[PDB]
Amino acid sequence: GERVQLAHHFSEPEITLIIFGVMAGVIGTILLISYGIRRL
Amino acid sequence: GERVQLAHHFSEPEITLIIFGVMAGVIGTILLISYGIRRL
Amino acid sequence: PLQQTGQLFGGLVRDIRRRYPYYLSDITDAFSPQVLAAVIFIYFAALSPAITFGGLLGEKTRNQMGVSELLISTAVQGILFALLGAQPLLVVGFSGPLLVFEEAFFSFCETNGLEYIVGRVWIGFWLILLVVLVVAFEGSFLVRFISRYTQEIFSFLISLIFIYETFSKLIKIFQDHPLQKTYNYNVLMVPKPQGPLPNTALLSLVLMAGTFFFAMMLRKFKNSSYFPGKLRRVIGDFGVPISILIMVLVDFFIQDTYTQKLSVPDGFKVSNSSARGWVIHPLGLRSEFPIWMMFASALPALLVFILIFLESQITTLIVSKPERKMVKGSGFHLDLLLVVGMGGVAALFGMPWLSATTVRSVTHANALTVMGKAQIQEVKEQRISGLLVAVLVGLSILMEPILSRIPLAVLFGIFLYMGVTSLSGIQLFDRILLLFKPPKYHPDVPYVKRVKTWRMHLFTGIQIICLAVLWVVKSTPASLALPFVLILTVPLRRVLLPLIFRNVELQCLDADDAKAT
Amino acid sequence: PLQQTGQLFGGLVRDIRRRYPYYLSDITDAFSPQVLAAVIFIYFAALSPAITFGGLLGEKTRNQMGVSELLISTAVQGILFALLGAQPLLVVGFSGPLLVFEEAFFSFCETNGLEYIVGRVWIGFWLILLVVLVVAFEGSFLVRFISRYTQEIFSFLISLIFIYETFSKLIKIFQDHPLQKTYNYNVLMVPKPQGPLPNTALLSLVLMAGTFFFAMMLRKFKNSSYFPGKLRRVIGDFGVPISILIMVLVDFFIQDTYTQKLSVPDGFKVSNSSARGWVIHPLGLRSEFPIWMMFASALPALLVFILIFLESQITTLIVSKPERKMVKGSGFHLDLLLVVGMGGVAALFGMPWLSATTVRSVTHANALTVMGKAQIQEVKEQRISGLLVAVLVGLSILMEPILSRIPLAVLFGIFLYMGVTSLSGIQLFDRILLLFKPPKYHPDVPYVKRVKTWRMHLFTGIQIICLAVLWVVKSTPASLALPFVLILTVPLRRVLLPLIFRNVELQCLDADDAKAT
Ligand SMILES: CCCCCCCC(=O)OC[C@H](COP(=O)(O)O[C@@H]1[C@H](O)[C@H](O)[C@@H](OP(=O)(O)O)[C@H](OP(=O)(O)O)[C@H]1O)OC(=O)CCCCCCC
Ligand SMILES: CCCCCCCC(=O)OC[C@H](COP(=O)(O)O[C@@H]1[C@H](O)[C@H](O)[C@@H](OP(=O)(O)O)[C@H](OP(=O)(O)O)[C@H]1O)OC(=O)CCCCCCC
Ligand SMILES: *[C@@H]1O[C@H](CO)[C@@H](O[C@@H]2O[C@H](CO)[C@@H](O)[C@H](O)[C@H]2NC(C)=O)[C@H](O)[C@H]1NC(C)=O
Ligand SMILES: *[C@@H]1O[C@H](CO)[C@@H](O[C@@H]2O[C@H](CO)[C@@H](O)[C@H](O)[C@H]2NC(C)=O)[C@H](O)[C@H]1NC(C)=O
Ligand SMILES: CC(C)CCC[C@@H](C)[C@H]1CC[C@H]2[C@@H]3CC=C4C[C@@H](O)CC[C@]4(C)[C@H]3CC[C@]12C
Ligand SMILES: CC(C)CCC[C@@H](C)[C@H]1CC[C@H]2[C@@H]3CC=C4C[C@@H](O)CC[C@]4(C)[C@H]3CC[C@]12C
Repeated sequence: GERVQLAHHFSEPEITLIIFGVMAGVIGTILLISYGIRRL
Repeated sequence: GERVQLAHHFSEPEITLIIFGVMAGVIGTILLISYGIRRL
Repeated sequence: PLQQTGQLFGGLVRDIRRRYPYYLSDITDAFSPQVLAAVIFIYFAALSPAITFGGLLGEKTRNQMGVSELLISTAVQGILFALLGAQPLLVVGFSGPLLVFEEAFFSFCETNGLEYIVGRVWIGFWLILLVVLVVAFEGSFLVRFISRYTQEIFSFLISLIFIYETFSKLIKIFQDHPLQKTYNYNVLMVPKPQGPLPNTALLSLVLMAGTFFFAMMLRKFKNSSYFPGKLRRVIGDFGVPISILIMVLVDFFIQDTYTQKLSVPDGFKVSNSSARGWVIHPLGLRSEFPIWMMFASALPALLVFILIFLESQITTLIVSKPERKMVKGSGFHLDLLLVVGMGGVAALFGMPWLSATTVRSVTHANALTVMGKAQIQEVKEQRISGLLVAVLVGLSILMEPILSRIPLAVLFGIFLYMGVTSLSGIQLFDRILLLFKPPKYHPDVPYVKRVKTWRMHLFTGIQIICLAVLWVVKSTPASLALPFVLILTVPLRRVLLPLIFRNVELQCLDADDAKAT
Repeated sequence: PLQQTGQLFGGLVRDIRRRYPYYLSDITDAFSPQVLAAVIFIYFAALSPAITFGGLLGEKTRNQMGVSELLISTAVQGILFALLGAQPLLVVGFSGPLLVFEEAFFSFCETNGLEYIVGRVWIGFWLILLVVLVVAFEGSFLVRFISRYTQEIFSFLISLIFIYETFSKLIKIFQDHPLQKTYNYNVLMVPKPQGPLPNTALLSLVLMAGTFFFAMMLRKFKNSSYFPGKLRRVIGDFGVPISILIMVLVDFFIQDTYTQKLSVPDGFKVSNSSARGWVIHPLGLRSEFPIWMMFASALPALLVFILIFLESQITTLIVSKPERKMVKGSGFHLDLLLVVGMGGVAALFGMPWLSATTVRSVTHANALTVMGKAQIQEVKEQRISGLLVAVLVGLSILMEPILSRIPLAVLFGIFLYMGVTSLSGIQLFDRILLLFKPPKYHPDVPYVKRVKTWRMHLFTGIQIICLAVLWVVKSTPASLALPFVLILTVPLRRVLLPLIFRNVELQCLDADDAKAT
């Protein structure tokens, strides 16, 4: 980073991987729900 | 005229009348000569 | 292109199936001098808004986002869009609504003790989720309900705003260096002159007017009957580069008088190294980013998604009209995905999200448009021009010794040319001109020969009221509501207009392909 | 008109019989707004050369003849010519060659210790003799040997010189007030600024360009399809007055910057009251005028007669072309008599002799020309417009508060408009433009469809050689030999051209009425 930055438990790659993983889970849940609807 | 002007024997109208009369005489002489030619 | 398949990401797959087969032609069709002249034109047309908006953004956000971030984001997103996009003729860059949103969000973060750049990171994170879902469910099929009505209202409004801002820049130049009887001959010049200077405003006016005059004259000369046709068309294609060169030389040979020049940053470095780095931690830089703002970022993400979606999709509608002779296809789903996803990713680097700007894209399409023996014959649909424009924008920092000698007034004349020439294909501008003509001089078009004159004038006047309403909204603090007021025109055409116009009148006046019903 | 009757004063009598029946129409035909717009146009077009040439004349002759003398001579001769001439559309005034002759004669009198004004009186005395003899013997029938060749060479050269002088005036403005980094804010302004001033030259260029722009745009608007036709034609008629008014208002609302304004003398008085009065004695003012110079004044009188004769008769030929739709007739013998006799009489009063100026008269004819629905429909032939122009020139001293707020730069733009619009009827200019067009774009005219393209270009380039030779003569001390070099084009057309061109080619190219051989 720049100057002095607060130290977090997750680093930038770790935190962005976590965020992208949660986003992918949300997208997959939405797509599976849409797949379940319009069929029954 | 203006300022101090040289004194002439003829004033401005007199001299311009003399000059116009001379010019008219010359023009009339030329026209009468032209009338004489192209006839004999 | 706007049909709904019903299959997840079906619209995305169709757009790639439509345009990527032409990828080989997208490289070979660029081998013409008109493409190079378009590169030189759109380079300045894209660099100058980048520099101006970067300066304004750095002023308004304490340089947390500035010129260098904007230039790098513009270059990278333009390169990736030209390499992968389905409508390569779009020009991707920063815009006025995005600047207003950045101002509002910085003010909000200042009020609530939030880090503005980390908030932007989370807005970008929510933007990726939105555009994936919209593309997944073919949400870009809703663009089919934006008829020529809304398209032309938006296009005419954006062109008018562009011309107004171009003239206001010259007005500001005249205000900063007014015509005075006496001047203080000892004025500090760094960073900018601290007082009025002689000859500056008048020379700026002369440069702008001369650039506009030369551009219009060479545009006329292109269609003229002078010179061999090949040489004439070559000079006509290079009309804007030749005008810029002539006026830049004129200013270069006038040494004593000061004129404002282009100014790029020294190097590829963050505008404030004391604030942030190249990568912003989503959890915070100085303070911990609160959890509630991680979820509350969806609403600004919704607003930014709406702004980018409306701007880019309407621009794609305008540039891909059937009457512009675009025979290669455009992808509404793929371009939306690329633009919004690239913006969301760029937010992670503290770099701006971009949009398909209307004036720049229309100017790019017109510069690549070939005119036959009048009538549009073809368009040089290729990916090399946009890629080269983006590359030159990225290299703008390194070519400072050249950009530092180009006055802003010359670029103002170029902007005036862009604004006036962006009005050619708009039927609203044509019908406004019919208000000032006798009815016997009206052209043989379906909306003249099949519609009564006062009925057509009433239809045009209703659009002018929409233009005034949208213009008022922009000039208010609620200028981020402009996309919604523009959206309101779609019910106006589809619900209210049939109450006062017949179907044949509406088909003649609002036709997707300029047809006679 | 150009036939020789063989009776003394036959052409003079025929001109009186041809035109004076139309005298009632020559007054009633001026009841239209177009004539008023023409009056406003030609008033400035005649006043500004009068002031400029009078100032130069006073500088070069120590104010023996100056601005007031030229204004009074212009007014009186214009009134008399409009009331009595057989071509009232001619504008009578001072020209460059007359100024050159005045310079040379003043230098001659200075070298020999002769009174310059008395020598002018005797030159005017000999001028009356020459014109009476020429009119008596119908000497104006030699104008029939001046074909479209010599007419168009003369007209194109005079238009080129007019445009060049208009641009050189702006160059002189820039030289007087150069663009500098620093100026001395304390500069004495009376009588004229004694040092460079800021913002002056650039504003002068802006005013000139704006006046030219508005004039050309209003001329285009006249032929346009906008507005009701009657209002559109009225606004197009007043295009030059409207442009002058707009730019004068623009300069008026700029208080701080200096621009050079129109300057007329305080009253109707001689420029140098210590040199001469209103009436100059033919025999001498201070010293007795020598008798030998009374007879030796014939040679300068012959030179002046040749200058005035060629200028006036070629102007009458150009304005009264059969293609310009003049259906009222023109008198070559009467107009020459009036102009030269009035010049001789004005010599007696220390006033300049004048000539039928080319650009001024062509501008006067074009301002009164009515266009069809492209095609010249008719001409507002009348005596009122020239009479009113001369009356306003005479009253220009009394309306100093109006003229003192009119910049010369606005008049420079009007002069540029006059120069560019004076090229419309010249086929030499049309063929010069065909040197830069493909032959497939050449118009359907007899000299194109009946002559090979390279033959027409050879004929055109021969005329360009004549133009270059004439231009070289103008830029030499022997510029008074220009009429003789111009007359030499008549042997070139009637002798040397048939050696390299066929009869049919010459008939198609050099045609008296633009007919297909
Ligand atoms: C600097 C250029 C070279 C200078 C050397 C000067 C020597 C020189 O250049 O002559 C060759 C050429 C003559 O050949 P040519 O008249 O046949 O050339 C035609 C011309 O190019 C047209 O523009 C073309 O139509 P378009 O536009 O495509 O619709 C037409 O093609 P097409 O469509 O009918 O099949 C061409 O045939 O020049 C000229 O064009 C005349 C104007 C020259 C003006 C003089 C140059 C200013
Ligand atoms: C400020 C003026 C007040 C305007 C009040 C606004 C109300 C208003 O003025 O319209 C009514 C009237 C319509 O009447 P109309 O169309 O019949 O008038 C025709 C028109 O004047 C043409 O120019 C004429 O042809 P040209 O040119 O000679 O060849 C033609 O004469 P003709 O030869 O065919 O027999 C005329 O018939 O005017 C307009 O022309 C529309 C222009 C609207 C534009 C008005 C924009 C201000
Ligand atoms: C870079 O960022 C720092 C900190 O964000 C800015 O320093 C601030 O400057 C403003 C303007 O006076 C004031 O709030 C304080 O002086 C500073 N605050 C803090 C917290 O440091 C600095 O101005 C920025 N640099 C630029 C060029 O804008
Ligand atoms: C008016 O005319 C007089 C002479 O008639 C001029 O006076 C002369 O000025 C020149 C210029 O220096 C010199 O020859 C003498 O100083 C004067 N000579 C005589 C005989 O008077 C006077 O300059 C003229 N006025 C103007 C404004 O030029
Ligand atoms: C739509 C995009 C932005 C993802 C959705 C955001 C929500 C659902 C998720 C994504 C990543 C998540 C965070 C990941 C890491 C941590 C650090 C931990 O000590 C507290 C919870 C916290 C702070 C999570 C809170 C909820 C969170 C912000
Ligand atoms: C064509 C016009 C100018 C006429 C030609 C000029 C000749 C023929 C005439 C015109 C007027 C004449 C002058 C009239 C009066 C006088 C005064 C006299 O004491 C001496 C001779 C003198 C000075 C004359 C000399 C000749 C003269 C100059």
